This record gives sequence, structure tokens and C-alpha cells, in this order.
Amino acid sequence: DNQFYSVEVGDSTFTVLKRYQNLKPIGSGAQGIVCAAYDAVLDRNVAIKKLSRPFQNQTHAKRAYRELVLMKCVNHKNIISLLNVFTPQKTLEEFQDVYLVMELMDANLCQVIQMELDHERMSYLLYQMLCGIKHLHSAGIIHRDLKPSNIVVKSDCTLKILDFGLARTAGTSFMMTPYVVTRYYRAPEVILGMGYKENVDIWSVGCIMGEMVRHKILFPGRDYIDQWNKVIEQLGTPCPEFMKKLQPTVRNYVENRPKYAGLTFPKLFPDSLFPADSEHNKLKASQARDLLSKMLVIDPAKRISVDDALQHPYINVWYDQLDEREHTIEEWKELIYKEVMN
Ligand SMILES: Cc1cc(NC(=O)c2cccc(-n3cc(NC(=O)Nc4ccccc4Cl)cn3)c2)ccn1
Repeated sequence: DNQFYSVEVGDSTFTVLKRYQNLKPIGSGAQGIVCAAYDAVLDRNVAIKKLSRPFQNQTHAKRAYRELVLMKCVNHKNIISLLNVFTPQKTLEEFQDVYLVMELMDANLCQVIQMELDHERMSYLLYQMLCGIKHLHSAGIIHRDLKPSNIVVKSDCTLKILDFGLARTAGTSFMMTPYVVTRYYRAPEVILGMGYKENVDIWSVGCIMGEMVRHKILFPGRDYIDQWNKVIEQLGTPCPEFMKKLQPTVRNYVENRPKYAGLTFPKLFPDSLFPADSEHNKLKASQARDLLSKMLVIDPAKRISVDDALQHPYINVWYDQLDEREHTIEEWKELIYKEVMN
């Protein structure tokens, strides 16, 4: 009689439409609170994400709203597409939770990165990331925060980007919740507050690709201080022309850091990290190292574009505005509610 039922999945209560059966937590890789379930109507397995009081603060509200709007005007095989959106609450006054429903995947990209993958698999995952990223840019979305934990994969190696990245406006306001933001995949133009173009996302692809090879986060650190140190110790101090594009205060800090020549790409990614069993693999290792050297480039003006990355020999084998202004709790609640109601 009631269209919904509630079930305990870990520490969270999931109140879902009765079509969704056998809820099981994914736990990792995901994210917020995400369940696997059987959709009896579509006779297919789904993933269900619960957004708990998304209007509770400015940060959760901006992201919930922006992603609800974009998950509607984006249509691509390598970008999340929603099967359903619902709230168990009947009125705006009663409104609390948003549930998002998508195709159930098999792993997040962090798990895949931990595997010893062949060149076929590595090049195929990278091509899809580049394809999804190309789609976003054509829609006028520049991600800026692409990271493995918001990327999921199926057993057949098909890939999907689950989020839309950083807000147009800022400045990444505090989060009074026990969770940390992963910043290791952010481009120098993001680390140093610089201004950017489409290829800001190429750096993130390079960090993901390097980690697949190395099996260690390329640029770790407590925050941006430590992180920038990791970037300059490995790639070398950037050229004077890149530094003439930084804000005065940021420029001062960067130029006053000790100088590093930077390790060469064969030293940053030796042959021993790649299969050396055949001629086919010897060429694929040199092609992968060449693409890494074009992607992990501090200056964006000298960094490879999405289109040129797609045409790169390691990759091309696979070729076949509203509303970020300040709002109160009540305003965000209504804006989110009407998008949930469409
Ligand atoms: C055949 C099979 C596969 C299983 N899959 C996993 O265990 C697994 C592991 C890791 C990840 C995933 N995954 C995570 C997502 N979605 C989201 O993370 N978020 C999200 C969700 C809904 C709407 C919107 C968003 Cl953003 C999708 N699949 C599944 C489990 C059991 N059986």
C-alpha cells in the first residue's frame, strides 16, 4: 500500500521504492552512502545513492543541485546517467533525503589501479576517461577534480565518471564532518589558484595513469604545501614563463622554493614497472612513457590537449548556465526539491 519501505544498511536507513530489493552496501569504492540492489521493474541490478539533507549547508547544497541539473543535460557512455531520482517524503516541508539510481558497476577505479593491468586494459581505461572528459568539455563543463574514487568500472572494462568536479565560484568552504577531500590529482593551476582551460583535466589523467604504473600516489601530502613539494621534486622547478602567470603572493612562494632539476621520465617510470616480455610490449612501454611525459607537464600551455591525447599512439588504437550564487537552507531545499520533482 505504501510505495516505500525502509531497511538498515550499515549505519544508514535507506527508505526506497518497493521495486528496489535486496539492498547490500558497496562500502568501497563509493563515496557517500551507496547500495547495490535488484530493480524488479527493470529486471536489472542497480546502485542507489542516498543524499542525506543535501540542503543542510552551502557546500552539500551547491553540489547536490549542480549534479542533479548536469546529470540531466549530459548524455555519454563514459559519464554517469541516472535511471531514477526520488524522495520518500511527500511535501517540501517534509523533504529530507534524495535517492539517486544508476546501473550497478563492479569496482571503483582505486581497486583497478591496484591490479597489474596489461597495456590493452590500461590504454582502454585511459581512452574512455579521455572520451568522457571530451564530452564534458563540449557541454562546457571543466571538471578540475577528476579522481579515481569517483570513477567506476564494469568487468568488461567499460568506465564511467560519476561527478562534475569543482564549482564555478569558490572558495572550498570548511566541512564540519569527519571526511577529508582527496587533492592529489589536482592540476598545478588548481593547487596554485591560477586560472585554467580544458586541459586542466589532462594532469588528473596523468596522475591516474602514473599511479596505475607506479602503484603509489604520485603527489601525496598533508595539504598543497607538501603536495607542491612532491610535484617539483619529480618534474622539476617550472620555467620562468609559467611563473610569470602566477598571482604575486603565489609567485613569490613558488620562486623561493629550492630548485630541482626534476627526474627524467624513464627514471620516474622505469622499464621494470612495465611488461618486457615481447617487442609488442617494449613499444607499448615507450608509448605509455611518452604519453605520461606529455600529460604530467606543470605549465598548461605546454601540456597535451584532450584531442591530441586521443590521437596519441598509445590511445588512438581504441578509436571507433545556473546557479552557484549564495542561498540560505530554505532556498536550496526548494531548488533541490523541484529538481527532484522535475
Ligand atoms: C554484479 C555485482 C556488482 C557489484 N558491484 C560492486 O560491488 C561495486 C563496487 C564499487 C563501486 C560500485 N558502484 C558504485 C556505483 N555508484 C556510485 O558509487 N555512486 C552513485 C550511485 C547511484 C547514483 C549516483 C551515484 Cl554518483 C555504481 N557501482 C559497485 C556488487 C554485487 N554484484
